[PDB]
Amino acid sequence: ARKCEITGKKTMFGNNVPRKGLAKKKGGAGQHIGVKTKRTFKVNLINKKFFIPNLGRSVSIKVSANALRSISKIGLDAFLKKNCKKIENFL
Amino acid sequence: MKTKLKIGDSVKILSGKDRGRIGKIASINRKKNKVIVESCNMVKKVIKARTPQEKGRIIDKEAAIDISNVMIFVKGTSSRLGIRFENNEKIRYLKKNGQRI
Amino acid sequence: MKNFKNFTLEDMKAKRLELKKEYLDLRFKSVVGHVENPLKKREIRRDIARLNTMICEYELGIRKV
Amino acid sequence: MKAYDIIVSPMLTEKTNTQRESINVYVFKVNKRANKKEVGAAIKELFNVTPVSCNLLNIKSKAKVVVSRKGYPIGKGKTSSWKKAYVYLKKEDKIDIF
RNA sequence: GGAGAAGCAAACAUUUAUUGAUCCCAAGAUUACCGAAUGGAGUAAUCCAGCUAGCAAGAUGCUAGCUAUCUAUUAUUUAAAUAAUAGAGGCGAUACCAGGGGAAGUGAACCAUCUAAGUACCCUGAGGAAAAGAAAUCAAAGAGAUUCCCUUAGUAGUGGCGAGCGAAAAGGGAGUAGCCCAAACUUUAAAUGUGUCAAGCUGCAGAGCGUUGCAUUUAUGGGGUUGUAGGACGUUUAGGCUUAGUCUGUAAUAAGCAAAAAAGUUACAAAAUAUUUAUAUAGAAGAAUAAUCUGGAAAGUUUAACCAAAGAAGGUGAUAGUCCUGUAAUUUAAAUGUAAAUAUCUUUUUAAAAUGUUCCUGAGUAGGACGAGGCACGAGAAACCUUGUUUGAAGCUGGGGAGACCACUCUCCAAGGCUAAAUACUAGAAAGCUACCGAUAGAGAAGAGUACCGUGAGGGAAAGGUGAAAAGAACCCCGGGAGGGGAG
RNA sequence: CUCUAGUCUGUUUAAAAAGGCAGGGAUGAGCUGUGAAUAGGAGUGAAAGGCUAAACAAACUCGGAGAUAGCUGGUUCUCCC
RNA sequence: UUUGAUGGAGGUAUCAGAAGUGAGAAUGCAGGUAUGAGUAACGAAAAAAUGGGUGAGAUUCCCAUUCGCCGAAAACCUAAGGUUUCCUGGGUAAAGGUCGUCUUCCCAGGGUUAGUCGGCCCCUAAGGCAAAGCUGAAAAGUGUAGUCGAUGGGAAACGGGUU
RNA sequence: UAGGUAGUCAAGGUGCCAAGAAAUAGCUUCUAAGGUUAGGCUAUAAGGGACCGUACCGCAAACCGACACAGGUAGGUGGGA
Repeated sequence: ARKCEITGKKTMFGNNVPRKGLAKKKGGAGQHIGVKTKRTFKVNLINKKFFIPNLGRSVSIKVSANALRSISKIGLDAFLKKNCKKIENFL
Repeated sequence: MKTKLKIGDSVKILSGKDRGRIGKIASINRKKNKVIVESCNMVKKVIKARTPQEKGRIIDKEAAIDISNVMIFVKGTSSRLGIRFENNEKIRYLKKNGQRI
Repeated sequence: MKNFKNFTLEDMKAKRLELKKEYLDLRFKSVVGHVENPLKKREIRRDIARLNTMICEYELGIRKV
Repeated sequence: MKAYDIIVSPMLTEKTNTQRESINVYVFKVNKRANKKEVGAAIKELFNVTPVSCNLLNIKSKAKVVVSRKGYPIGKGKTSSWKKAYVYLKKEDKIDIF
């Protein structure tokens, strides 16, 4: 699914809320909610390739930009360990 | 169901047509809880016994009386029955006096 | 209910064979038309079932010789 | 399945009687799980004669209508289906038990 | 358990049973084929096989035993591939629980915000309960986990300030229980990186220049778990010893052995016992009425008793405490299930308080910005909590919360994981109760999801009563029977 | 073999769309058998708001549901003020 | 509330309490029975007649001799479907638009025999399912290797007799 | 004897454009890993036929229309004038 294969992020369902009028913190008399509809917020998965010198080959994973940022911060092996997944589950 | 009367005993009929007439128990239908006393509750019945046409006839036979309507009667006495344990034997005795049946 | 409660394993096997003879012949005579004791069929069938359990208990070792 | 669970019982009917008298054919009720080969083997073991051939039929169950204690249809009951065997012997062969 | 039995019902024959049947309870055996159906397939109850063994084996023969998928763990270069085990698949409960998705008929006398409502329904997961749970909590009181009742209170607030929606704390009860990790250092290594001089070890010394030097991950034993306490340092200590605190023997501590306690309900795990007249699944015993009258029949009338830890309720030819089955109070267990208690066994402590130094104490986390959701609270000055898109810290000389925000002050310690009871539920099994129904009522159904209707999903009826006992009308007469007239 | 102009019968019909006279096509945009495919705000449609199990300007079954009605109907013994 | 007849086993006075507490109508619901009425109809304008037989009973059943109708059928043989309706013996509660000894109705028994027919099986079309791969809150959606799927393609028989 | 139709020869012949199933089966043939009585082939005598359906109606009082219904129901036979 649109699911980060590392963390488990998935799309989040919510509303779509139009508003008419001017907020009181802008001098307006207020705002009014219109007709709410249903909508979905989608994770932006990236089909990234990580080259692993440890076995000299590239592994492709579905990760979100957030997980990519965290991998750049901490290191792929440690991040996989923290989320209790192993590189051999991919490939 | 469970009962304390044995086939072959001699019983006195408490109620019905045959007051106090004393007869032997011939059979016990414990599905219906009824008992057949010899020469008691004596009814006339017709039988063809089969469809071919030699003859049919009227015979006399006893009808099943309910269990509750008889009571054990031994040596000139009728009474309820209790049971006792002696000599590793579930034996029966008369509640009125307490003797070997 | 006949009494085999002392028989040995192979004696029971022989009993089973000749009882199966008896049952087959009894069925044949019943179809041919007159058999005085129809319930003999039920009796023989129950005997055979007894033998089957008792043999089975021999192999299973529940009942030891 | 031993050769005794195969053969159930013969059939004594007008048709089978004339057939047996004329062309030496024997008809049996057999078990529904038998087939040609073990019916032949069973015939051999039982009557010590080998049949030339065997034919088998599946007789369907006859339906009856069930009526209440008063009497009026409340459902469809049915007999048990069964299997019939025609057994063909050599012209000198015979089966005696009949 | 004791004399009948061959189901729910007898008929009419024919056997079984005192050599202890039928029946009841427990264990076991058999257990066709289909169905998660799983050797492949398929129109579910039926075809097609492979491999091994047995049938004279063999020509589309028969009987047995294996060969489906997924997850986790190892035998591997966990991937490919098998192999090894362990656990899952489906159903039930037209109930309860958690998570995900989520309406509308309606109300607002229209209607769009709002309401109905996180209801109906769908989907994924479990359990005997689930969920939640041992404060980065409440809230201005000094309380001390979670959950469920009573109140606060229809109050505080909230709302096209319209309809409506609607707290929690305090205080009163039910029930009670608190713990385990990560890290700090350190122990046995493996693997991966990296290295040739002081890289190691309590400090005197000789040895010693690599006890792999050190790191990273995995596995393993110790160590420890919190209003900043805990490690290394500081001595008293340190049971006493044996090993070593890189090597040997000395001042100086650890790895093992005496001395004790807790535990399968969290707090390590796995059982086996006996033991408990504990209990559940069969049973045993169980009290004390005669006469009279009417009547087809007595239990009823009448006159007298007798039992009662038993006058609950049914049946018996009319209304029975003493006729039967039972009821009160007692009690049966070889076998099996479940409970406790006892030891067996298992694990743990092989010590505690004592002062400051450096180290550790959960990171893409707290928080910020934007778009949404949950808070009773609809953006409103909008706190708090969850989150998608982004940005991003402090490291106790710290950080969170206290309904915008700031200061001071007060409380608490997040980004790790567990936990019984009070609670909710009864399709059901056992024992009962009823100002509940008595056949158009009560479950749709006293005979039923049947008859019947629809291609299908599905919809769905009607029909109880002879008598106390068949004692079911022998026989005769009219009539083809049916039906009736006599006799019984 | 396939369809139904015109007309009549039928019209509490033999038939929940037929029957009797007849008529159009009939080597093709033909007719038909046996399977399969497309499903409800969707399908299909030589296009009629036609058809989708005899009902279609949004099928049927179950559930929300005892939906909502300012509308219509019904609401059971007696006497006294 | 008193008495007769029927009935053959349960009811009731006073006080107090509680309601599924009083029906003539909702084109109400269910059952029974009137009315129209012994009236319309008895399902196509192919057609019947006599004699004999059976039998309690015959316009209707059986047989015989005539007549009439269909005859690119209203004949014969296989499908699709039905499921004992098939044959023999027996029966007339009901069902048959009348009658009935009759029947496709009821009861009992009997009846379906395959190496060559049609399947199964070996093949594929339309199409379904589908490890992997890919995509989706979930259920699932696409989809290759594979496997199913006749209305098709594949070894083999004809004539006569018999119940 | 003579005539002679519907089949069949015929998936033929001759024209035409709208350019007219698939198969891993059957038949024939080629070989790899392999085999050289291990077989395959030609005969010849000996025996092995799987499992299921088989009645009856099938232009109709037995199927589809609630019916003993003037309707519908594929295909092969279709005498004589």
